[PDB]
Amino acid sequence: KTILVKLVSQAGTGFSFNHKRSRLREKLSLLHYDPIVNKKVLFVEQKKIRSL
Amino acid sequence: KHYGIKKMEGHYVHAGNILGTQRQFRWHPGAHVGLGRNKCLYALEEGIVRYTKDVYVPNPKNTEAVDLVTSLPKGAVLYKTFVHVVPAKPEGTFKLVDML
Amino acid sequence: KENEAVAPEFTNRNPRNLELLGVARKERGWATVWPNREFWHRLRVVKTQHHVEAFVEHLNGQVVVSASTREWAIKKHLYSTRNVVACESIGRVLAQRCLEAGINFMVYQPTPWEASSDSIKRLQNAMTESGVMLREPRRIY
Amino acid sequence: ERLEKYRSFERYRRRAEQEARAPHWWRTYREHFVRTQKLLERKHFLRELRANVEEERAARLRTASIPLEAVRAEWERTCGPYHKQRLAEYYGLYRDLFHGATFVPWVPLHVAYAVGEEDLIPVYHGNEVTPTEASRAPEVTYEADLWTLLFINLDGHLLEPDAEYVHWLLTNIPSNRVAEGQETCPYLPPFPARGSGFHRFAFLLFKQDKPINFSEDTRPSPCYQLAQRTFRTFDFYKRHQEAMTPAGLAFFQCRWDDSVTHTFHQLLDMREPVFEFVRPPPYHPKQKRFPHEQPLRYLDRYRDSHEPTYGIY
RNA sequence: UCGGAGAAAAUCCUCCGAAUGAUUAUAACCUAGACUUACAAGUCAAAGUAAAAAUAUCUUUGACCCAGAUA
RNA sequence: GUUAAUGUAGCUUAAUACAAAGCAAAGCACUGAAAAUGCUUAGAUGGAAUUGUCCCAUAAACA
Ligand SMILES: [Mg+2]
Ligand SMILES: [Mg+2]
Repeated sequence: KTILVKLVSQAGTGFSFNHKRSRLREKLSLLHYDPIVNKKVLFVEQKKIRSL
Repeated sequence: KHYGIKKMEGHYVHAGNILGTQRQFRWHPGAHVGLGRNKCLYALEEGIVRYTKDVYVPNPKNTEAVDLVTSLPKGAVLYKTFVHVVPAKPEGTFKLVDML
Repeated sequence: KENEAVAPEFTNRNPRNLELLGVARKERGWATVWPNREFWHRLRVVKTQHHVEAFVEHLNGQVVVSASTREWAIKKHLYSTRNVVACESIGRVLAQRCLEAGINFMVYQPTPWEASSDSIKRLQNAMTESGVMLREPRRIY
Repeated sequence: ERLEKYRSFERYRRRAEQEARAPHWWRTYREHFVRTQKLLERKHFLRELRANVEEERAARLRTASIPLEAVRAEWERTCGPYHKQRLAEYYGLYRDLFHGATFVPWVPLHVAYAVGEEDLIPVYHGNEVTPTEASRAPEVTYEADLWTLLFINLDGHLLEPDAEYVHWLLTNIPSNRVAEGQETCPYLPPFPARGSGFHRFAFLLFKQDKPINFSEDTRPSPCYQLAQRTFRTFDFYKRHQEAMTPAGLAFFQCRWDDSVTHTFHQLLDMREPVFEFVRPPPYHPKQKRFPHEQPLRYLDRYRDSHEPTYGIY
């Protein structure tokens, strides 16, 4: 099974995007483009949306 | 669906027009013709479409083609069908703007 | 004023006017074949059993600048036809001919194993120090 | 199975490249887009060089070098004319000047533009020289023992495409001395217009059997009329093709420069023209009353002015 | 209902599969010109700009209304 | 003596030009072997015409 989760930007902005990960693995963290800051920054998982 | 040749040889083609659709590589990109991720073929310039046969040489890195190519007999080499568009206009000209 | 009569449209016929300006087309296809043909001028280095050669050819296929050990003057001053120094020398001979010819920008397409070859690296060193650029500038649309 | 199989990529590549050049019945990409004393002497030197241990040592120590100047002189004498011809045809000089006729260069002509007093810029085939560097006449030297030396602006004409301008023409040159030539045309600096690309300037040398009166060709001195600098090489050499055969070549490319403004103003005495490179307008299909499934931008592609209008109000 | 193979563009004709999963160095915005199509939905993409030092490959679901979640 | 001759380097009916060319073959390194790959090796027009026959060196059989 897999779960849809919400990755939140740690730049101080509220920008977020949804990604997929299997429920077995650990919480995700990633680098992604933040439009409001116009730079690549870290996105850290904060909440779970749904199970798919 | 309706996979086939959208533009036949000898037709005026504008930039962006799609020339062919294919599940597998029945035709290959040639001169001024690009590849779509779905493997469709579109024209990169305004001109006339042409179909021509030509020799095929693969990238060195890919294994499967190199293995086959070397294994071919000495006598001859394999061929393929290629698509090309022949540009029909000059990209620009010089004109008199001011006399100073 | 008779001298001030000028036609509305100028017509330069230099076969290299647009190419130098950077506003000339380079073929952009050949995505299933090697090598890419998106070059104004390309350098081909050929190694034979007994001789080593190098050519500069335009897209149409005409050779413009050529240096080869087959040339008499080169060999008489050359100890060996197939040497690392010979590769450096033939490159240096080619470099001077290019500069006078005016071909300041060029592209090279070394295959992986050939690229690893020490001699080719030496040849590239000869070209770059002479100031011939091995990558062309991007077209202006 | 009888035929052997290529053991390496390079063997296939070279064979394929040769295969492409050969003509084929099927359609192909190319169709649409297109003495003994010397030898005995030569062998002796090679054996001597091979015998020399020092040359072998230097080669394997990768310290050897070659004299460039000596090779250049040797190349000019041996097979330089063949290479020299290629450049002229590639740049279109033969087709534009002689209507396709070809003459092999033979005399290693030499020219250089004096810069200040210490240095002088050479003029090889295809070199780049600024108009400022060419303000004054150059030094010309060649091994001879009459001659005519000629200058052209192949693509610099401002009214007629075919015609070209002279800078200066010397006639009845005896042997090597050049001060004895008749100055039919006084010297002028290059004047390529702004934004008009690269112009090619050619140096021509013709062997003269017997001296010929060029009275018709002579231009007044000083002459600042462009109507008088215009000419054609093709017909000009036709009237003299009995006693004139070309034997030299040298050309260079020059762009616009600040001095060009001075030339157009001070002595040409006319306002300088400016040219710009214009691309053709973008193509758009015919406009429709109902553009089904097209974005709002569709209306913008066909409008001319960006500012609102109010009609009768 | 959707996709793949034969008949070969018909069938209640002969068969297999799908309502995902794995790895991802994380795949932006903007915009000529086209395919496909009754409508609705679905594909591909030059140039320009921006992050970096360009595309993630394997290869298949569900309108509107109406209720959610947080910032 | 007549044939038959064999006559650019293992091969080529490469070449006679602006080079005596291309290919085969060889050494070392690279570890299964081979191949590939990198760095290295050695060379010939008997000699002509005329080419797409002598010619003598040579030459078995004819003799
Ligand atoms: Mg629709
Ligand atoms: Mg783009």
